[PDB]
Amino acid sequence: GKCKDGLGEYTCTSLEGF
Amino acid sequence: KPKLLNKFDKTIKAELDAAEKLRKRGKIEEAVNAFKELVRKYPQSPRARYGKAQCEDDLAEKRRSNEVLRGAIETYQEVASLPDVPADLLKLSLKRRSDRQQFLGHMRGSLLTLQRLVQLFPNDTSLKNDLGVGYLLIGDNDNAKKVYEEVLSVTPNDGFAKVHYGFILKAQNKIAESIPYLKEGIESGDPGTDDGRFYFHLGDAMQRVGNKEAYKWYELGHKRGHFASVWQRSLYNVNGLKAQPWWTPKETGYTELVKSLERNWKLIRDEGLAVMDKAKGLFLPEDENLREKGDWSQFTLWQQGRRNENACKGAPKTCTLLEKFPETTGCRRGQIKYSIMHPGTHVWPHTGPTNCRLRMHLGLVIPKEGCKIRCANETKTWEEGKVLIFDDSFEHEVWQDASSFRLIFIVDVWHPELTPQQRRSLPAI
Ligand SMILES: O=C(O)c1cc(C(=O)O)c(F)cn1
Ligand SMILES: [Mn+2]
Repeated sequence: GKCKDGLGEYTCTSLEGF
Repeated sequence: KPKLLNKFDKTIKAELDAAEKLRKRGKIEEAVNAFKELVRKYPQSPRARYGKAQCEDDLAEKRRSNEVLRGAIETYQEVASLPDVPADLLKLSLKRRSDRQQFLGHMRGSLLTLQRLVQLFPNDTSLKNDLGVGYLLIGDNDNAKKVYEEVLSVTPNDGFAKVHYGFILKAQNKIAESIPYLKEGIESGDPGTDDGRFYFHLGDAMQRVGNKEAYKWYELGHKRGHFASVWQRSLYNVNGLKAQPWWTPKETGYTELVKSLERNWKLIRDEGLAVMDKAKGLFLPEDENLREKGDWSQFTLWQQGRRNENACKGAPKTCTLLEKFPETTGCRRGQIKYSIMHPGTHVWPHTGPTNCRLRMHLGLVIPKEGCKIRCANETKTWEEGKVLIFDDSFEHEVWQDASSFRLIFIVDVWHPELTPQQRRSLPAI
């Protein structure tokens, strides 16, 4: 799931380390 | 207090302490080759293996290397498989493995490590709390919910489990129910409860049910640093960006984009209507629980700076037109989409996730009356062929009390004060 109009997901970004 | 040496490792404590001293003093290259020698001489030593892993972990930080860190992650697992691993060392090694797996984005691998941890220490409350987060990070709110129900069946006042449980409830639209859990858990003060998410959602929960103390909590969130202001409650922010709810084209600097949208508005409309008319599945219902009532669907051409090629087949001229404007097609924290709303619709007051975008609304089909959008303290209406611009990180709210359908075009742009490097580097949202 993605945060499009709101902040529904536990986290809105997909981290990739360094 | 940590008991990291089994009986065998105590027989070589001097060699292990020498190697670790090198690491604590920053001689990583020297420490790497010391623990390598120990792992070679003592293949069955848990402490030598953990030192190797910690040195790889340190070396990954120094070089900023994901590949090096992937090697550390495997060595941390080797520690857990060796003979007679002390419990404290087993927990440390697998916890760090899962943490580093999360750092890399290996959320599924972290979840597996977390399931093994909780299986090895059934009584460690914090490991279950972390297991729940592991589920949340893969979008599995059903398993996450069970974990936190288990936890506070054992430990009813664990503040961490309370806010996470209330967050899950609110996501499932258990608005009234989620309030006590979110509320109590913040007042607890436990580690991990001072999180903007929980301030954000508690206030929103209270707002939806008419509980007029919601803004008391927003101001609190502001005091804790989570919100730029009580009105602008986005959580993924770049500090210092000009903050105002409504913008003019001139203020954004994107005047050629605004002109292209308005000058070509009938073409944009007709392609959007043509997609509606084919009545395939391209217009998707809004699915973020933002509707009190009514019908609201969206047809997306771009998201996270990625062009939806199939969508653009249905609006090919509109997509060709927009390619001239990287300020929107490359806005990896926004979308480009049509939005249709029908009569009897009310969208709850809400905020977007980030302050790094502005939203342009182009009117395409606007009934003469009944359609309103409020942002902050100002309520405006759309006009066909005209662009409105607002910062959706401010609280905003929409009504559709007209007699027929309303269609707009939504074009997100980078906030104008973001530098080229920031626009290339910010994580997509
Ligand atoms: O662009 C936005 O953030 C937005 C747009 C609408 C709409 O009217 O389509 C809405 F109801 C809520 N938010
Ligand atoms: Mn919105």
